[PDB]
This record gives sequence, structure tokens and C-alpha cells, in this order.
Amino acid sequence: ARKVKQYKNPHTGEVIETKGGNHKTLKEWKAKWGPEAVESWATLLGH
Repeated sequence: ARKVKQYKNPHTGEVIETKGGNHKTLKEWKAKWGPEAVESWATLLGH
């Protein structure tokens, strides 16, 4: 429950981290490259 997901965007070089809440930069990436692709960019910081 509620572990951090790191994400990276190859189109811009950016990296971000969130617990899964309303994080505008992630929402924009899900809207602009597809949520399934962006969740494939995700990495759980607890493995």
C-alpha cells in the first residue's frame, strides 16, 4: 500500500516521484503519451 512510484519521460529527459495522488506533471504525461505507456515508465521504490 502507498509506496512511491518513480516515473521518467524519454521525450523530455524528466524524472518525477509520487505515492499515486493528483500530481499534475504525471497527469499531463498520461494525457499526452497514454496512461498505459506512462505506467510502463513507472518504478516502485520498494522492491
